[PDB]
Amino acid sequence: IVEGSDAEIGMSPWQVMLFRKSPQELLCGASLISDRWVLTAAHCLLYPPWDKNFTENDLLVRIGKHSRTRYERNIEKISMLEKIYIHPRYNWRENLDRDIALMKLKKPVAFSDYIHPVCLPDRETAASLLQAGYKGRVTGWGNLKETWTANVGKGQPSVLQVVNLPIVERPVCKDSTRIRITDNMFCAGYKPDEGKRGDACEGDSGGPFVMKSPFNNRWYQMGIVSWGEGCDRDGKYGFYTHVFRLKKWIQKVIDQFGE
Amino acid sequence: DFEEIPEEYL
Amino acid sequence: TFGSGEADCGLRPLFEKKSLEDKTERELLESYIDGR
Ligand SMILES: *C(=O)[C@H](CCCCC(=N)N)[C@H]1c2ccc(-c3cccc(C(=O)N(CC)CC)c3)cc2C[C@@H]1O
Repeated sequence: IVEGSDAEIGMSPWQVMLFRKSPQELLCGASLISDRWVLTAAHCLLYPPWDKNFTENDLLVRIGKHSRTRYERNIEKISMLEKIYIHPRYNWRENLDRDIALMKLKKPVAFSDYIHPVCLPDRETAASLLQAGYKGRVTGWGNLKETWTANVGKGQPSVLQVVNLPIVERPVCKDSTRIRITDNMFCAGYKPDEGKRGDACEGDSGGPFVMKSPFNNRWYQMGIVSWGEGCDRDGKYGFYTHVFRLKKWIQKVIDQFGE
Repeated sequence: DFEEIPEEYL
Repeated sequence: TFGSGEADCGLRPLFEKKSLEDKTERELLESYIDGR
């Protein structure tokens, strides 16, 4: 996260770390949506241009975390994956359309003060909240300074970072880029004049964009961190997978297995 | 960079 | 049902459940037309 701050403890108890077994690496963010299901971006697992294609045994999931690199001994939980599900029309050839994936855990996680699922939106929640100008919040352990062009200064955080960013309108999203934007994406971020800054960055992809409902005080995940051009470049924006539009796919797969 | 995790997880 | 099981989703143990706010969530809520 660029221009964010450190998270409070337990502030985002659905944040998950995607962790490669060998070498031990942070791969991506993710999120916990029930005791057994994790949501992330498909590009975290499957990306042919860069010869990326992870399977279940390549990875661990780590839940309950705050520190990026410590093993948080009686706080975090580490889980093995049972099954990865990628959207069957994810578009890695062109624009990362349908950048979504579900991971099934081997055994259910127990919840605690630090481990707690987020909600997925319903139609009326999506409708009321997903408006230009409304802010949501992005969290993660990825770089502090741009690496699309490697940046110095500080590099990597020690703790989970957080930033709040406004939804931007669709025409400005589309006029900021040469990529074909779909209805399965939204963008977010401050406009160059607005004075405030901030963005996701490498290592943040796959994590949550969440919003808090003013009607029932719950947190909903509206976006997944997907792609962007650089990090915190003026006149550019972050693009997020639109979680509600892909919700039928999500419930299709979690209903078909299955207890 | 990462601290070592328990061998039961690998 | 009731969500994916839970039902309790989106309510954080250390915050909503004990009626504490985090240090920036008001920024979110007052962008929502402010609304109150
Ligand atoms: C995840 O950590 C990376 C950052 C995601 C969000 C970063 C941000 N909001 N600044 C993630 C990432 C970011 C950008 C790209 C990227 C840039 C430009 C074009 C494309 C591309 O290949 N397209 C599809 C063919 C068009 C959208 C991608 C890529 C990635 C991968 C990296 O893990």
